[PDB]
This record gives sequence, C-alpha cells and structure tokens, in this order.
Amino acid sequence: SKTRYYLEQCIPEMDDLVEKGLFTKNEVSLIMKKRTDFEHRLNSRGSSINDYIKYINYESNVNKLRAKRCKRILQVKKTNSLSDWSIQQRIGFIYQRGTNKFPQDLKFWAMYLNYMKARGNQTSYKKIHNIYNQLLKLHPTNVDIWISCAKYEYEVHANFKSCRNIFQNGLRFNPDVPKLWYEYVKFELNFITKLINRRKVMGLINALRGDIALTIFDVCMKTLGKHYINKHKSDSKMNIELNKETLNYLFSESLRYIKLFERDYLINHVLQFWKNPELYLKTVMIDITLNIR
Amino acid sequence: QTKDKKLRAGLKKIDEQYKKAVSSAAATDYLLPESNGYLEPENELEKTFKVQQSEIKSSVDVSTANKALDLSLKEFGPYHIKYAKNGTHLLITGRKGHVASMDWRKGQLRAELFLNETCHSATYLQNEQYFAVAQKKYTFIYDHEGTELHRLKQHIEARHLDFLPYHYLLVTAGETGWLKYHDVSTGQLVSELRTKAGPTMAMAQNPWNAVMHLGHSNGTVSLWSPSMPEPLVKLLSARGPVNSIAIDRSGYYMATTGADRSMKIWDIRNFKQLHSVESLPTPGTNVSISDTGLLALSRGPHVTLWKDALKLSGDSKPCFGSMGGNPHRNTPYMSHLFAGNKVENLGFVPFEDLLGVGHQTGITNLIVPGAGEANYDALELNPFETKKQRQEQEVRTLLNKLPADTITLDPNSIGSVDKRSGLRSFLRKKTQNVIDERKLRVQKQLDKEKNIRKRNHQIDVIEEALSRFG
Amino acid sequence: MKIKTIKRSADDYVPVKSTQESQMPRNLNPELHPFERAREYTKALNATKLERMFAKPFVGQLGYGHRDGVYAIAKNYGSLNKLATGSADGVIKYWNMSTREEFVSFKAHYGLVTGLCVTQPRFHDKKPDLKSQNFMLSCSDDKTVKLWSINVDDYSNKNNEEGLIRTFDGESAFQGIDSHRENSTFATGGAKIHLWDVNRLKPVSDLSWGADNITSLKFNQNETDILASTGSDNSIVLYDLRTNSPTQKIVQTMRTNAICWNPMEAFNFVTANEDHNAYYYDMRNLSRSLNVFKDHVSAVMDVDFSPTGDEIVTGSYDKSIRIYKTNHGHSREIYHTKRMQHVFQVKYSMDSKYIISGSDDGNVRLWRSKAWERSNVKTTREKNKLEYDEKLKERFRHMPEIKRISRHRHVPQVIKKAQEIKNIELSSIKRREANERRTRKDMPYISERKKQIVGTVHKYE
Amino acid sequence: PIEYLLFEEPTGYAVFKVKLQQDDIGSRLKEVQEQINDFGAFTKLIELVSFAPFKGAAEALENANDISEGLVSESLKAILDLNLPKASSKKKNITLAISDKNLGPSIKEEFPYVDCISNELAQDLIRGVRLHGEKLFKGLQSGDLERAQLGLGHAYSRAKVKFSVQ
Amino acid sequence: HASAFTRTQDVPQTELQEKVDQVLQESNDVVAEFQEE
Repeated sequence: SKTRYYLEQCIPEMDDLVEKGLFTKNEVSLIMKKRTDFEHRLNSRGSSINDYIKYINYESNVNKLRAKRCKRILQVKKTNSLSDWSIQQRIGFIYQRGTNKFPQDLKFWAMYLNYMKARGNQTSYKKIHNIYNQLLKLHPTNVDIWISCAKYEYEVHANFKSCRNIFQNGLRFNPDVPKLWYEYVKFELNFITKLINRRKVMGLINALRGDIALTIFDVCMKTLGKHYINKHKSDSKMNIELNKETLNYLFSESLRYIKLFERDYLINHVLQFWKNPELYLKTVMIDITLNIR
Repeated sequence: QTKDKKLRAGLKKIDEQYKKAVSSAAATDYLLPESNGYLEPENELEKTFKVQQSEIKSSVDVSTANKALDLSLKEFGPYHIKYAKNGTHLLITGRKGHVASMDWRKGQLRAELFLNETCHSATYLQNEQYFAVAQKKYTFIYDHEGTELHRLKQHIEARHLDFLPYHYLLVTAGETGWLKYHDVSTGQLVSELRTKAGPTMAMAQNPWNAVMHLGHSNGTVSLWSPSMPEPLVKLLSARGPVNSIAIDRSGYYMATTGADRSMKIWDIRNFKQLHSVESLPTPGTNVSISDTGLLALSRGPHVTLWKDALKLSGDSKPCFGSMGGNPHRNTPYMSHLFAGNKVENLGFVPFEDLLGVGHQTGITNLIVPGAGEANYDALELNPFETKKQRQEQEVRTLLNKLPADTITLDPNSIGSVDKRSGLRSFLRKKTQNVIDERKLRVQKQLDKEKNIRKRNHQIDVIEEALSRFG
Repeated sequence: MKIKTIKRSADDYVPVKSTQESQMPRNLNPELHPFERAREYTKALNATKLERMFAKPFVGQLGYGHRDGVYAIAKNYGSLNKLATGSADGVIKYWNMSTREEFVSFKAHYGLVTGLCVTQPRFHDKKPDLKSQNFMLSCSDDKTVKLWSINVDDYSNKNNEEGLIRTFDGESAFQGIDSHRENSTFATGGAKIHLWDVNRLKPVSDLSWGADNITSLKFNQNETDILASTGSDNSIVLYDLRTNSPTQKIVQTMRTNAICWNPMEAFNFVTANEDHNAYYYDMRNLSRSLNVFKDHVSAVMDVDFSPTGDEIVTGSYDKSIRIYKTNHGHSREIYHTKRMQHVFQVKYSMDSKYIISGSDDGNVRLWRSKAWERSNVKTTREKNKLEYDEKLKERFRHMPEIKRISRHRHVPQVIKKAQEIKNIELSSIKRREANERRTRKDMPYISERKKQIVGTVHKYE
Repeated sequence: PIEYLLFEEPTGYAVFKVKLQQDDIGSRLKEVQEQINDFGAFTKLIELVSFAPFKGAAEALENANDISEGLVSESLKAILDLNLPKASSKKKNITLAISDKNLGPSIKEEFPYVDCISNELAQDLIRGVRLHGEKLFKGLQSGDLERAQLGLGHAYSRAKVKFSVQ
Repeated sequence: HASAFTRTQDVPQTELQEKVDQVLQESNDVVAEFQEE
C-alpha cells in the first residue's frame, strides 16, 4: 500500500541510474530489495529509531558508492542527471518521516540538524529555521537546544538582532536556568567585544556596553531568587532558612559570574549589587584582590 | 484521422493516458523483485540436453534440491499429479484407490483417501481445501480432512474433469460424449452439452479465455462455452484420436499430440497452425506448456523439454537431433528418460522451476532452470498465505466471481456498443377487434403515403391524342 | 553448463519479526492478470448494488419546526450552521443546524412572512459586531420590513440588543426580498420593487418596468449588481444596479415561481416554472433556454444551485424533491416521504453536502445530497476504494443491468400514475401534431428550448 | 476554520493543530461521534504541535488558579506567543479553539489577531483529546496524569478552603 | 506564519525586553468428414 507508493516514488531515479552506464541491473535489483526491506520495516507496527537510522546509513552508503562510481567509471564530478539530488531528497524525506513519528528523540533531531548543516550549501536558511521552529515548539524547556540554535546563528550568520530575540524567547520560557543566563551574558559580552574590536579596526584603517550585561545580571538575580523561593516555598524559621538557601544560591551564581569576568568595572557593579557574614568576608577578599589587580 | 478537432483532442487524450499507463507498467517491471533462471552450454562441445538431474541436484542449492522429490509408492497404479494454483499443495491420485493431498514442502499430509474404486483424475477446485476426484461412475467433492462432502451424481464417468477459478465453474468431460459445467459456489448444474462426435479423449482449458478445448476421436479439437449448445470453433488437428492438448498461460499457443505420431503447434488467436512436428518415433503420450513458454513432451519412457518452440520462425520448429551442430535446427533443450516407467501425466510446478511427472511407481520432480516464471503476483496467488489472508481472499473471489455466460471467444466483447360477464365480454372482444383493424388500416395508409413519397423522391401518335382520356 | 535456478529468500518473503508486515510483490504482466472487462464489470455491478443498498438520504429534521408550514428559508452565505426559516403564521426562527436547535424565535408579524434574508448591515453610526451577532431581515405581508439581531455563540471573545433593530413601514404589501451583498442594500418586491438602504427608512429607489406586481427577486452571486425578478404577468425581468434601471424583459407562458443564479458562472440562472419545468437560461441570449429540467408532475416551487455549481435541487408543489445535474436534463434522484407535503422551499446547503427542504406541514427536513457520502472522516484505503467504485460505475453506467438497478428508485403511487398519465397525454398531442405535419405544408418546427417564450422585449439579432 | 486548539493539563499546556474538520451539519451523527470515540480516527483530525510543561508544583498551582478565575498566565501567554501565526489585525484572524467562554475575552485582549471558539464542535474536539490523553503525546514525556490530578486537586482545594497546620 | 526567530508584536512584553530595548535605544477419411462438416 503506502510502501508500494514510496517504492514507486523511488523508481525513476533508479531508471536514470541504470540508463546511464554506472549501475547494472543486478545491482539495481539488490538495491531495490534492500529498499523494500527498509520501507516495510519502517511502515509496519513497532518500528524504531534503530530502523530509521539504519535506513539513513544505508542510503548514505549508496550515495557514496554512486559518487565513487561516477568519479571512476566516467570521471565526471557531477553528472547532469536526476539521481544526484534524488538521493539527498530521499534522505531528507526519511528524516522528515522519522521526526514526524518519533518527535521525542533528541538524538534523531540532532542527527537531522547536523545532516542539514553539513550539506548546508544546497539547503536553505529558511529550512533550518523551519526545523528549529518545529523542534522548539516540541521541546520548549530545553536550554541546550535554545543555546544550540542561537550559537549556530551567531557563529554562522552573526545575526545579532535575531540571536537576541532567540535568547529573549528562551529566557521567557525558562527563567529558572542559570546556565541559560550564563550563556546569554556570554553572548552579550562576545557581541560587545566584537563591536569594540570593529571600532578598533576602524580606527586602525582610519559604559552602556557593560551596562546591558549588568541589567541582565540584575534581572537574573531577581528572577532566580523568586523561582528558588517558589521551588520549596511554614513559619519564621522556615522563611529565614529558605532565605539563606536562596542567598547562598544567588551568591554562588554571582561567583560564577565573576569567574566569567572593563572587567574591573563589571566586578565593581557585581559587588555593589551584592552589598545591596562569611559571604561578606568573601566580598571583601574579592575587593582586596581586585585592588591587587 | 478525422478532420474534427474535438474528436482529435479526445482520441489523443485517451492515447496519452494509455501511454502513461503502459509506461508505469514498465516502471513496475523495474520494481520486479526477482529474475528467472537460465541454462547455457557455455561452449560448443557441451550440449544442454547432456546434463542430468543428479548433476543439477549437485550443482544447485539445498532448498531446491530438497524440493525436487522422488516418491516411490509401487503398490497402486500409475499416479496422476495436480498442483494447486498457488503452487504449494500437491494432489496425487493413483489408478486404484490412492488419493493423497499434501502440503509437500513443509511435509504434511493433509488428506489421504483409500478407495478401491478406480480413480482417474482429480483437481483442487478453489483452494487447497476442497478437491474433486473422479471415480468408476460418479464424481466426488471432498473436504480438506478427507471427508466426503458431495457425491456428484450427474457427472457420470467423468473422464477429464477440470476447474476454472474466476467463474467458480467445474467442467466434467466424460465418456458418453458429454460435458457438464457445474457451479460449485451455488452448487448447481449450470450447463449441460452433448458432444456429438464421440468420447472426448483429451481436454484442456484456455485460461486467458476460460473456454474448454476438447480433443475428440476424429482428430479434431473443439472449443466450447457454457452458453450455447454448439462448439464455438472446431479445428482439424490430427488423425486418429487426440491424445493430449496444452495451452499457454497467455492463451495464444496450443500444442496437440495425436496418436498417429503427430504433434501440432497451433496459434489459437488466429487459427493457423504454426507448424507440425511429424518426426515422432513413438506416439506422444502427454504434452504440457510451462509458464515461461517452455514445451514438455512425454512419449512414455522419455520426457523432452524444448525452449523457444512457441514462435513463428522456421527454426522454432523443434527437432530431436542436429547434424554437426546446425544452429538453424532446434535441438531439444533438456531430456530425461526413465528405466521402465510409463509416465502417466506431467505438469509444471507453478512458481518454482520443476516439472512433476507421475509414473507407474510414483512421483518425480525434475529440476529445470527456466520452467516456471520467477516472480508471481501476490494479489492473485500467494505461495505464502496465512489462514486469515487465505479465507479473506476466498471471500473476495467469491464476491467478484464472474457469471457463466460471460465465457466467450473474445474477452473484450463486453465493451461493445449498439442501438439495442358474458355480454360485456363479448362486446369488448368485438370493439377490441375493431380498434385493432383500425390501427392496421392507418398503418397501411401511412405506408402508402411513404411509398408515393419515395416515388416522388426517385422521379404512339394516337396515344398522345388520347392522353388525358384515363 | 552455467546454471542458475529460482530460489526464494524466505527471510525476504516472510519477515523475521512477528509484528512486521510481510511484503506483497506485484507483477503487472497482463498475461498474469487475465480478465479485465469481466472483473471490472462485476466490480461496477457490485458497486451499484452496494450503493442502492446503502442509499439512506434522510438524516434528520430541525427540532419541532414551525406551526403553519415553512414558506421562507434563507441560509447563511457566510457561515455554515445558521439558517432562518419563516412560517406562514408570522414567526421566524434562526436554526443552528449543528445541534439541530434554535437560537431565538421571534414572533414577528401579523400576516405571513413573505421573504427572509440573513446578513450583516454596514452601519455608519458604528461597526456592528460581525462576530457576536448575526442579522435577519424579514419581509412581511402587512407592509413591513423588520431587521433583527441574533446573539450568536460562534465566538467567545466578549462578556443586550436581542431583537428588532429597525422597522421599515411600507405602502404596498411586500412579497419578496433579497440583499445586495458586500454593500448591504436590500431590494423588496411588492407591487413595484424598491431598493432600500439599511440606514434609510424610506425606500431609496424605485425599480419598475410596468405597473404590474412582482412575486420574487434574487441577486446574482458574482458581478453582484445584477438583479432578477419574477412578476405575476408571468414575466422575468433582469434589473441592474449600477445603471439603476430595468434591463430586459422576457414574457413566458406560465408563471415562474422561483429563480436562482448559479454561483460558478455568474450569467446562468434557473427558473422554477409552473408548467412542471425548470428552465436553465443564459443571461445575454434570452431568446432561448440553455436547458430544460422535466421530471416533475406539479408546480415547481423552488430551485437552488449547489455551491459547486453543477447540481440543481428542485422542490415542487407535489410532495417530492428532485436533484438534477446541469448537463443531463433529467432527475438524478427523487426524495419523498409520507410525512412531507407540498415542499414550498428548498435550499441546497453551503458546503454542498446537504439539502434543507422546508415543506408546508410545518417541518424543515434536511437531507443528504448523495445518499452515500457519510460525514465521518475516512482512511485512505477506504477513500480510494470508494472513488474507484464511483469511477467504475461511471464508466459502465449504460449497460442494461447497471442501468436497471441504478434507475430503479421507488416513487409514490400518485406520482407514478400522474407521470404515466402525463406521458399518454404528451404522446397523443405528438401524434396529432404529426398528422398536422403530414397534411399542412408550412408549419414551423418549434424547438423544445424556444417553445415556451411568448416574447422578449429587446429583440436582438 | 478551527485551525488551532488549546488544551490545559495538570502537567502544562498543549497546543494542537487541526488538520481536517468534521462537517458541522452532521456533527450530531452516529458516525461522527463514533469516529471521535475511536482513537485511530482521531489522529486524522488532531496532531500535537507544542507542549510546554509547568516548572514546579507551585507554578502549576498558581497557573491552575488563574485558569479557574479565567485569566491568562505568563506561561500561557508565552506558549500562544510562540505558537500562533501573526496575521493581519483587521481581517483573516487566526482561529484558536478553547473550552471556556470566560477565558475567551482575555485571550482576545492579549492577542488582537486571534479569535476564540467554544462551540459544540470545539467542545467535541476537546472532549476527544481529554479522552485519548497520553496516546496523543507521541512519546513526549509527561508525568503520570492521574498522580498530577490528585496532587493538583488537593493543592487547589486546600488553597480554596485555607487549611491550617494549627 | 510566526516563528521563534523574529519578534512578533514589536513591543516589549517583559522587563528584559523593555530594559535591553531602552538601553540599545540609548546606544542607537478424416479430411473428407471435415469437408463435409
């Protein structure tokens, strides 16, 4: 039925592949046998990610064999045929079906994304964005995938505005993640250093910059305090104890912000807001070591 | 071509749709799963008819060499072999009482019947389940365990029964000169025809046409249908009686063997015999056609297989030995001969490459490289069938069975188009007669007016002087 | 001596798992698939038998219905569930067909309702809510046009003003009504048709060929400035809005009870005509008719086009309702019940699947447009089998057995006997005309599409 | 036109996209109610698109209280902002199907381009979704729904009564 | 058909959005028989 439909979709590129002199009929028949096996194992009940991944692996191996055969038997880098994009379209369609049936597999989503980015020459910015929108709709509470899409866009296209909006949406969904706050501050400082080095090369050929990260830090500490209060919200002793646990949480986090950390001024604002026992001793030893620096 | 753009566009649209359909059929031909088997001599000294079943059994795999059987049951008479249409179940009927139906691949005996009444032939009718045997007098429909389901009474001395599965129709040619089409689904004698000529010696069905071919004592074959009580066609094939006939799966070629050491290869669709093998040392007992166009002949101790004898070339006429290796002589493709057995009958297996001969001691499957077609179709006939799938296909076929009168000479003939109280009662009869005479009178007047209109369509001195005096 | 035989990979043909579904190899060789015409003919025959066995046209009725017979029906062209029905008692109702219930029930007039329309007005004082309310426009017998709100629970984005937004007093008895769409401008046909604006209590313009009355109106769907009107000097008059004037008059033989434009051609319309007929007219060439629909035995009361634009449903003064195709000119199907009488209004639905039919026993029964297409969503296998059987029956439609079992529909005995009496009368008239043709020389061979037009005004050539 | 539909759940919100509509004239019919009841016929109508779970039980309690009072929550606003397509704010609004006429106007106020629907048809779709539950989640992780029901019910009731350790 | 990348309503919805936006705003036989038949 549906398997017959898919193999009939597979026919014409095999026709062109045997018509051009690079694959004999017995090889065609063996390829079609393995194709029928994989299509039935997919379409039946109880199919699995192992079946989809094995199908993808076999199709990639067939494409590599076709490439070696075209480079050897006639020594042309690219034939003017139908198959050369047909096999890649088949792999894309396999990935589409896999992510339509098992939309929980992070590993399969990552394999899809790395495949599309690796052949990203012929792919589309819009296609990667459609994949990322689908994945972010499905798993909105994965700071790993939020950071992954933002970091891809920042290191490939450096689209500061869109990466900023990506981080804003991710932080609207997950305020509870200091890893996400950490990476947003990292991106903001990377953007600031990029801008100031752009100004430096501009002066070669011919601070609000910190204050943005300071404001991010302030709203981070506020919402982190609120949400660690909400997690395990009772009398005066329990209130004081949860207050001290939240304080230790936030101040270990600000210590991590210092480890992330111009630099002296940012640390001054951090210790300022910290002031706003043993922790106080930690603050003053940070102060005397900064004065040493 | 006509000079009307509407008809031009319509016929061109139908033509391009037809072309798209046949090209998609060729695309399925690319999607075909398997490939046939071949036998090639590879040299000039080696000939294909010099091989042996022992050599081929050594040179092939273990599955086919385990499938190629040799059963010896020497107690009862020469056995008769019939496979199911699927190709999975076998049915042997001995000459005295032995009737066995066996799955034969997984090695399971479905039904064994000992009958002292001398049986002749038997067929799986619609599945492996129900099978019909012939007896000394009556015909018997048997269930799958071996129990007796029905004693068909009217089919008296049925010599050559055979079943045809789309119409669900059980032909029973016998001895008195007679032929009875009996529907097995409704359980009813549909047609009863008398054969004027004599005792019907041979019989086979044209499967594409689903019509019956009898071979009489005169030397003529005759093609019959369950509609009309005369034969559709009659062909003088040989002299004496016709021993056997076989018909290609395509329904194109017929092979007849007649007792005056004669063999004829006929074209059924055009009724010109392709040729006539006359060099026949002993009279041919049986003749079969495989699914791949391969011809099988049995003279009784000998069985001979020809490849490509069913075409129109002069080389396609089969011979029995070439002088110096003449390529324009059709040497026999593969031979075999037994010790002292007389082969009772023979039939190819449907979806493997074997032919089973039934002979005096038992059953033998000879391996052929290219006997049966490689890849079947699973919508029609499955050698792999679960029980629910089998019974569902049975109900489906019973739903879409074809009626009996459809059996004709041209299976496209359905599509044609043509333009095709006392005194009151007495006086009522009086006035009714008057009205009918009135109707006939006005009809005659209209006819007279039309005749004069047809005449207007097609249009001596003393006589001129007397012109207007009449 | 190179040999190779036919082996089967049993793991290929039968799968190693148990839950995996086995492969189904297919070889399309016509030598392998033998009986084309016979198999397809018997498939078409079983298809028609299953269709005649599964024909179940009646699906339900709309609540308790009205008291004194449904004489006005107006579907909602925008939405899908809402229609308005109007009894001859004076009460108008706004049915939700989804739950088969009402929204409100306005006892509206003293006299009969003579027309209904549903709409949305374009007020200049404010934009009224297109979404929380619908509006109805009832055209009375006692010289009144009343415009009503309906509170509608379609959308939930709010949370007064239930009934009778506005009234338009009149001079003559209003008899028909329709609303120029996209501009909210409604024309009412009384003794002379008036074009009214919603925000003007007096009739804005007068449209009148002569001083004869008008029975009904209808605007066209596309090119929406074209109006057509049926007047009781058995005359069809096309009116135009952008020139603000009558356009062309055709005088038939008998009075046309209804008219309906078609929504997919914009210049074809069908007229339900009292001589048992439905005449399918073009607009521009009014000297003939594009088609005739013939299978009634009493006065055709109402017609409607399917929104696909290919089928016409006609309800008659006889207690029956037929469905025709545009191409054939004969009844595809007839629906009838002992409980329905004098079907005075018929409206094909808006998604082209159902047929609402308001009879005069006070019931508004809705039927199926094909007696097989069930409402449930169907899997791809069954949908392919269903379209296959339909296409095959279409191909083998004209075989005698298929034609017999496809046309054998049970008709009530009164309609059957009236039809055969009508056939006897027509055959007798035909043989008298044949005898006159035999005798007399110069008689015109009148065409059966130009026969029923007494005279058009703007004699074009 | 029922393009998307919302569904509240004790473990968060789920936003589905409708593919094929049951026809709204035969919605009272035996066959359409039976294909709502059967699971394999429901997935031709409803596929999941987004599913955002609640962070903790206290956030779940506060969001359930806001749904009970009929207002919109921060997480709800975030989910709809991510999911719904921004069309023109004057014509061709995007259709969201919900279950509460009281929840309607707040959604409309927060998003002028969206249009809420709570019909008999929308209630039928939400009823089918509630019937099939975890089978519609395609393997996406959720808590035990019934354990979530018990916990949230007790927490919401203790909040509405003001139970006390005293 | 909205996405996670572009901003939807172009107005700050959270304190993060408004603060960073205002600071970036600052930063700008047989034969015979047969013949007989």
